[PDB]
Amino acid sequence: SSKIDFVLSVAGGFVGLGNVWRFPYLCYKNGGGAFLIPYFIFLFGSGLPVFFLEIIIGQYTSEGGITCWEKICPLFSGIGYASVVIVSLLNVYYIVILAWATYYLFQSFQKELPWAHCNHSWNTPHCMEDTSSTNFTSPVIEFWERNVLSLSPGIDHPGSLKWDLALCLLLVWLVCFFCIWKGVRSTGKVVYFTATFPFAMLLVLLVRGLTLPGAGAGIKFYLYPDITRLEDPQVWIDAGTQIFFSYAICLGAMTSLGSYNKYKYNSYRDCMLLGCLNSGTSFVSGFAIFSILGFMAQEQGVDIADVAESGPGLAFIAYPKAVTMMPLPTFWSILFFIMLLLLGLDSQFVEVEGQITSLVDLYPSFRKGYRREIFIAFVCSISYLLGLTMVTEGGMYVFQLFDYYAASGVCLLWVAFFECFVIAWIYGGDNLYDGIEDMIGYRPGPWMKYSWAVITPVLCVGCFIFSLVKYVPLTYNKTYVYPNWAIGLGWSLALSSMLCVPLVIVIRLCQTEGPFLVRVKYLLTPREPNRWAVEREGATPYNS
Ligand SMILES: [Cl-]
Repeated sequence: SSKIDFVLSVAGGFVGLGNVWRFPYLCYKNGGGAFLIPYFIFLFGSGLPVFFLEIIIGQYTSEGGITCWEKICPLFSGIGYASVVIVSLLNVYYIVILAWATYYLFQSFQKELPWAHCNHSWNTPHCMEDTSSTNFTSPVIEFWERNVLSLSPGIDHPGSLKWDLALCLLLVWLVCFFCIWKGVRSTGKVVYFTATFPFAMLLVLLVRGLTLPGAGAGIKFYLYPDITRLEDPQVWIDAGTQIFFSYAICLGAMTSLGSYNKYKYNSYRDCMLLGCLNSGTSFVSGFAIFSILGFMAQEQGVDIADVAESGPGLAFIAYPKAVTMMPLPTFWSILFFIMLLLLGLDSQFVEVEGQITSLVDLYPSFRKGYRREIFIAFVCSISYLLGLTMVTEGGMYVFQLFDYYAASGVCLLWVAFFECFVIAWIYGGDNLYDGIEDMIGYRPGPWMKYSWAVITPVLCVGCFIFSLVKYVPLTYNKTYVYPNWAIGLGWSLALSSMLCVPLVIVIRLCQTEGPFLVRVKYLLTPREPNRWAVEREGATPYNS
């Protein structure tokens, strides 16, 4: 009950599901240390500024993800809607990951781990024990492929959903619905098991990562950046996506959190601490993952680049292999699975609660008694239906598609650039300065102004231009080539969320009555000073 423990408990859970799952696979795909530089560049130039901006928006507007924009600038309020849609797409695969962990939980209660040996039913005759095996013939990899997912030849015929994954996803969705319906009262102490538990586990891995034989090669590879991959543009796209995924920005959840936060909240310290802790956690996770990969390369003899899958699910391949080497593998495996499940459940709770809060703030009584609860189910079950498409036999391809196009890609970058352009240019930097000064009692420095006005919008524009101009066909584990129609489907899924901005703009422009300048300025000016509209904003707000 000390001051330090209190100020630590005040700060929410810095650990995230993307830090333990998405960041390792992204770092392994991007080459290791070559990915660290763009990640740090985006965290310093764009991550923390956008995080602070969204926290300030939430704390000042005291509204959801959409109503805040209506209060700030109705013309671009459609942006908020798009964000909500993205959230849904996120869940479409996010909760699915939890089901996987759930299955591993039921596999963690045996004396002998299933991924330890090859002498099993689901393992193919090509399975070779570590005591060598190829990328697709390792015991843990064979287990993860042909016992949890049960991959298909391709996305042309996904087949029927697996009953095990279906039951796991159903149970997890029931837990998620009951946590909101009955309510969770153990939050005040849940940090004691959600905040301290992951980091310590990483320590148990880190001390083990340096202890694993043959891990020096993976560590030396991780500490060697490659300039040829830096010249390539996909690393920058992956870094910009991972920054937004880790900081949870561009999803409107941080806006709802700031709205729920008190008015006299010093957001600068929170933003700085969260950024530093996320950077440190990502560095430690990458170090441990590459140590594990070096150990696996030494044990199997294959090249470090060809050790495991260069795609989603790298955690379920890397962590059990390291736990098997640890003494008493059952205990550490159960601890890691419980920690991962709790982190993912907390992230899903936050995202779903933010989305429901935004949709209930936009449409009234769509939050009156039972009306607030039933709608929740109307979301969850529907998502569960989409979750079915991900729990199919060849559902990993649809999972990769939704991860690359639906909830990531050009969509998040476009939405973030538009938010920054509306706040800095349309709304005004001086207005935001005065708002922050009235809120927290201090005026931010010129660095935040230059980042919100020039650095972040131009950086996002360049990133999205590099993404659109130079595009590579999506592949799965560098072995399966997605069909031509799959690329079009992914682009259509991305454009469905991207086009939400101009459509609402045109709708509001046609909705407002009056001259053209009046029609535009009634949507540009906030709803609060809606007495008479200055048809031409002077050069003073724009240049300054
Ligand atoms: Cl990250």
